[PDB]
Amino acid sequence: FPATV
Amino acid sequence: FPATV
Amino acid sequence: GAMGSMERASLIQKAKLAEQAERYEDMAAFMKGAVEKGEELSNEERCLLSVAYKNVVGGQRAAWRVLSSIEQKSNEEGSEEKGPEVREYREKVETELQGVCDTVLGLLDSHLIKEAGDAESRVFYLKMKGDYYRYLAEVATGDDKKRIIDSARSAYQEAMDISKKEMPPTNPIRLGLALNFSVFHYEIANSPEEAISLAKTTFDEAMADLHTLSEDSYKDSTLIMQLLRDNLTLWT
Amino acid sequence: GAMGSMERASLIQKAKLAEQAERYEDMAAFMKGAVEKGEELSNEERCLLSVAYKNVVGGQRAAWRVLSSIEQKSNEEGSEEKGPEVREYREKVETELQGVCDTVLGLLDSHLIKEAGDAESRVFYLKMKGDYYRYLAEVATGDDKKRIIDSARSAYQEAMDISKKEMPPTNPIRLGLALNFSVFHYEIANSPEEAISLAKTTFDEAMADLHTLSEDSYKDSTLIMQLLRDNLTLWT
Ligand SMILES: *SCCNC(=O)C(C)(C)Oc1ccc(Cl)cc1
Ligand SMILES: *SCCNC(=O)C(C)(C)Oc1ccc(Cl)cc1
Ligand SMILES: [Mg+2]
Ligand SMILES: [Mg+2]
Repeated sequence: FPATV
Repeated sequence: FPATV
Repeated sequence: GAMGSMERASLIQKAKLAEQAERYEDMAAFMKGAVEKGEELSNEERCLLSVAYKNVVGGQRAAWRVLSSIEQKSNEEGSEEKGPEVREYREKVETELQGVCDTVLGLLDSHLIKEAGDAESRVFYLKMKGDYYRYLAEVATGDDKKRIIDSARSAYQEAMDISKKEMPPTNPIRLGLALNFSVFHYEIANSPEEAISLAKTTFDEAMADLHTLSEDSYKDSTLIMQLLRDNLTLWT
Repeated sequence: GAMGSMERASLIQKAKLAEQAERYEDMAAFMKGAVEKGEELSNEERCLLSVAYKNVVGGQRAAWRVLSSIEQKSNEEGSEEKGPEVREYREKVETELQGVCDTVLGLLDSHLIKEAGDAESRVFYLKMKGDYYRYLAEVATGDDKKRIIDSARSAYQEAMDISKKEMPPTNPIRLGLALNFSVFHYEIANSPEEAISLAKTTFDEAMADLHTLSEDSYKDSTLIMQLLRDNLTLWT
């Protein structure tokens, strides 16, 4: 999965 | 901590 | 609420303890109680709220993905009928995830967003609103799926408009909003080109502003810039 | 019980799904429902029950230790009075941990142990009874602390007596019981010499029996033997 904050 | 199962 | 009798300051203190103990459900319940006191949140308190719910919903999303994968394989050709149990349990986790998202969205709508006037609070809350609609969109399949997706888009877009007018390109909240809206484009909206363009333009404009920053601000901004780069590497 | 309407087989199936999804609270609730159907558990089902509750209580114990350490530091000389919040939150986690232990002990007493006649079931359940009294002992401070410690000792001792009569020295349940009873001696009963003697004698007697085993049984037994060795290395 791609990075999120 | 010591190992337990 | 069960936290109605506890002092605001005590709820904040216990949220910090819960974080140290990795008790994120407790942390979220304490922060919900703090929000429900009705006062605005400080920058640190907004971070406590977001960390608590991000961890709770992140665990739910990971579990939902495991169960959804099992469910998909069970519905392939040649697979044995195992009964309704996989679907039921996936639905149970999904309903709990939706409940947490609804709770966060409820705190934002009653009444965090409407009292948030500074960019650093308002952008942060609108980003959260986009995030939690995005999590609802990840599991949505019904008549309202397009409206759920559009609710996420609309919240992210309002946050973006404010962030571009009111924050420098290196502001970590501006960067994190762009990171997540870019993921929304890629994963939710079937818009990989928009996702890539947003991540690249955000990265490049931040790069050009790093020269204005102290060493500590530089560390904060480059941390999020690396996440944009990581996603770009994944997508290209 | 909330699981009263779900089929036994469906509860077992969902416990396995919950394990795959690392949803150990769900796993424990499903296994509690399965136990409450009133039928005996198979070897695999006993493992599902023990894994679920071991993970739930293990997380509670880790959190309790974090909070207890903070509480101890707060009560040192020169520390600032932070109010009752650390104690309150430690007490909250402690009460939830005690509730889970009481639940497991309740399942064992109503009525798993009394219907367990084979060594592989009875030793396993009596070991669990010792384990959950041991977890209660870790947090105990009141009038009943010595009785809690003695309840753990008594359960472990009955399990040991059966295991020595009815199981080979390499049986993994016999080995795991000895491992945990040895930890009880070291951490709970202030008996490090007994802890070391038990771990060493158990290890040596298992070593001498490995020659009787298949490759797969050898792997199972040596895995637990290495844990005995690890504890001996820690303690000597
Ligand atoms: S708000 C929680 C503290 N911040 C963080 O954990 C990191 C990821 C380092 O920074 C950001 C979090 C959220 C945003 Cl919107 C921006 C930076
Ligand atoms: S019962 C859960 C499956 N078993 C295990 O996870 C390991 C640790 C490999 O084996 C044992 C668990 C418990 C006992 Cl009492 C003995 C072995
Ligand atoms: Mg649903
Ligand atoms: Mg107490």
